[PDB]
Amino acid sequence: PRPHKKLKQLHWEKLDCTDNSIWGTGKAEKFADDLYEKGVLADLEKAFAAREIKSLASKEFKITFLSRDISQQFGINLHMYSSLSVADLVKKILNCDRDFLQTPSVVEFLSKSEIIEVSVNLARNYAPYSTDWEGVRNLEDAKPPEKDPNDLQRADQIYLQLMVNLESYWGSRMRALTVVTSYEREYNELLAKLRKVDKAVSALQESDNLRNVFNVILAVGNFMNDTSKQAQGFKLSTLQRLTFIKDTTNSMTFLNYVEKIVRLNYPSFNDFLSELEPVLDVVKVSIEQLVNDCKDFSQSIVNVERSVEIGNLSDSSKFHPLDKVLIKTLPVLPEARKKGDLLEDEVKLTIMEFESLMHTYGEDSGDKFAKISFFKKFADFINEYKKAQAQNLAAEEEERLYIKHKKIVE
Amino acid sequence: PRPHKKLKQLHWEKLDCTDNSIWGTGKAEKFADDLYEKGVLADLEKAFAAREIKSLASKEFKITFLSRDISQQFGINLHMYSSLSVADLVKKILNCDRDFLQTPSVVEFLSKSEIIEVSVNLARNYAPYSTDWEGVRNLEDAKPPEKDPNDLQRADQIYLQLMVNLESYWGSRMRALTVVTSYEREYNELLAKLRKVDKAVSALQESDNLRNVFNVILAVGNFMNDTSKQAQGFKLSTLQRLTFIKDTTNSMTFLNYVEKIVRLNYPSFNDFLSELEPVLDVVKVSIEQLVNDCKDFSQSIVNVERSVEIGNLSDSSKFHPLDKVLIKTLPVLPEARKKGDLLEDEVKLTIMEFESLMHTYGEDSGDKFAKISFFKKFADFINEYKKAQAQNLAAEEEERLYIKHKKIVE
Repeated sequence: PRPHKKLKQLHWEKLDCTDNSIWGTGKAEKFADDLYEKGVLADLEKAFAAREIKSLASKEFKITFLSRDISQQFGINLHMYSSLSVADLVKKILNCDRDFLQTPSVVEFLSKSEIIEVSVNLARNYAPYSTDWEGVRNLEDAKPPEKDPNDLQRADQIYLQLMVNLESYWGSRMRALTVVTSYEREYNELLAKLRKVDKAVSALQESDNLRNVFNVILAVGNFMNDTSKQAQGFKLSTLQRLTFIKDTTNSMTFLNYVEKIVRLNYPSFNDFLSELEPVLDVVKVSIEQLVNDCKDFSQSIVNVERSVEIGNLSDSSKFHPLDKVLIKTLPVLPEARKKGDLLEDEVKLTIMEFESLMHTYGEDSGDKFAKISFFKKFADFINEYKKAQAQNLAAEEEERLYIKHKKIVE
Repeated sequence: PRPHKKLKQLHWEKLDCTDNSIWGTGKAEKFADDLYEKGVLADLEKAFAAREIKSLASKEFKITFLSRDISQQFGINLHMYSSLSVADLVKKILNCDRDFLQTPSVVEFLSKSEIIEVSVNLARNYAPYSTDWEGVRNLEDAKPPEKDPNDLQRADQIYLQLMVNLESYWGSRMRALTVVTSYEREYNELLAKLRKVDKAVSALQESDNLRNVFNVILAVGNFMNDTSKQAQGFKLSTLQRLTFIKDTTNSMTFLNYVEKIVRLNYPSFNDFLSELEPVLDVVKVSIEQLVNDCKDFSQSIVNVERSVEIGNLSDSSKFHPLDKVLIKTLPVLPEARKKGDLLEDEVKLTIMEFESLMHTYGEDSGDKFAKISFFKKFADFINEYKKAQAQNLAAEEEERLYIKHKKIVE
């Protein structure tokens, strides 16, 4: 069954070929005809029909449906292109021009959720100005204007031409492009932020000075404890609590002693304060986070790949005739995935080392708590010492300028 | 080497028996003696010694080191026990008394991070009033008061007696207890919130009415489209866009037609609005979240188990003589893990069904986007109809009270 004249064409996404669904039955016909015979259908032959002449006649208006909020961001985030025309601008993006890709401010923007997310409402309004492109290989071929976007502001015109007509894959277009111009950095940033953990590990690992100080502390300890607490060693918890027991004058704490009881007798040890340098350089790094930042770095690539292979980028016809996303991603992905793995190891490696070091000091390793605070406990203690020592360097040159002065007076 | 008198005992966590660490060497001795011969050690024999008489003499003061903020929460969150004495209160918790466990307000509180987390500082201050318990089986045996907590406020006294002396395992004591009195609920809440997804699934699954309406829509569609868009079916995206094409009077949209073109000819279909009831009852449920809420429900148990087996609850001596955490958990855990699995399946099952239904309607299933919005798209459309129909029920009784009235006037 067919009408007789030009009717309003319906813009929809069909299932290319009848799949394993609710389709196939054929009731699509047992109905089509059934509605034509009963005439009802015929009604629709009317009530729905094409339009004609109306030309331009620049209303003198200009509209916008966007939050005044949004409308603002497009003029801001996209100012360096104020000089270009909407038409000549979408061209700048669709083609993925050098200056565009090298500008994060933009990519980040063209990708913000709140900018792509399109309300049922918002869509409805534009519909009359939209376009399909799905099944369109050239710009001159897409004819259906439906109305005219020039009757919209630069803002809306953009928003439409992009997050609207290409809603079919925008998010996923950008979600890739973001990576296509990033992994490199993301990698480096990540990797370096990773080197800085091994270093901090190595130090603790190979630096007997510390180990020594520890025994000295152990030694003293055993002594200072009654006939029973004959300890073979202590857990790290203890380092913080060395500044807990003060003398009798409440002037210097047990730690102060140690530091001196060390610099006075085996001053060859205090080289450790300069050896655990990195352990302080990276006590800031959330181990956990760093792990995940990577888990996600890799994951992020897996995704763009999937979308390229069987997702929203898997089908080319759907793209805007002038879109060049694939031609800018297909080549990169391997370079990326490559880094993806490279990094993946650096982790699984670094981590084990860390986990090992933990065991060495008796600290747990399966427990989350510990994993975080570990590095800290050392860094802390190191600062606890440093400070505690600068205090021992005063008392020396104090009962020095009083006993080198209680004599030149008697 | 040993001193000669009573020295200040050092509170530390030793490594029970020399392990695979930096301990064993024996330098703990090559130092101990070495410092005694050089006399230096001897010095420490002094500068550090016991105390004597000072008795009570209730200063008339009373101190607090806690943020005024914190101090507030203890009086609040713990008001129902205002009537009890600090001593008789810690007893109420350590023993895990019925009325205590059945009171979330409390458990939640005694477990807040910001309440357990103890600053280097905060610890130092209390140290003089603390206690060890590690290696203590009776309350009368723990003698070392070190000072006197009665010189502290109810607040601090609590905080000390608990998050302080039992810092060695508190968090992990509570982290369990929280579960010991929860999984039950957590389960039920979770499960029910899960039943509500299957129901919403089943409906979409077995309800031909919808399927029909869909074809009707397909039928009309094919017709309304030129000699080429011979579609076998459409993707869900389309449901929202049916309210996109309006007639010529811009009064009723393509959807309005459909609804009527349906209630007029096969009004046996509109039973679907009452059939996809649950699809609306649960369009609120974040599928993703719900999945994880469970992933975490199970995980939460794995944890308490680990901690019971080889963690901070693995060793009993470390607990306060009157603590009864294990005696209240060991028995429950299986009941829990049991639920853990039970639930675990309900999920892996429910999910597959959902994933299946998605495929049926041609919607993706690996993609995250879809998983979320799916249910919605249907629920939406259902509301799009409902509304759109109530509008068709006006135009009927409108061109009815005008043509049943344009006659009784001529």
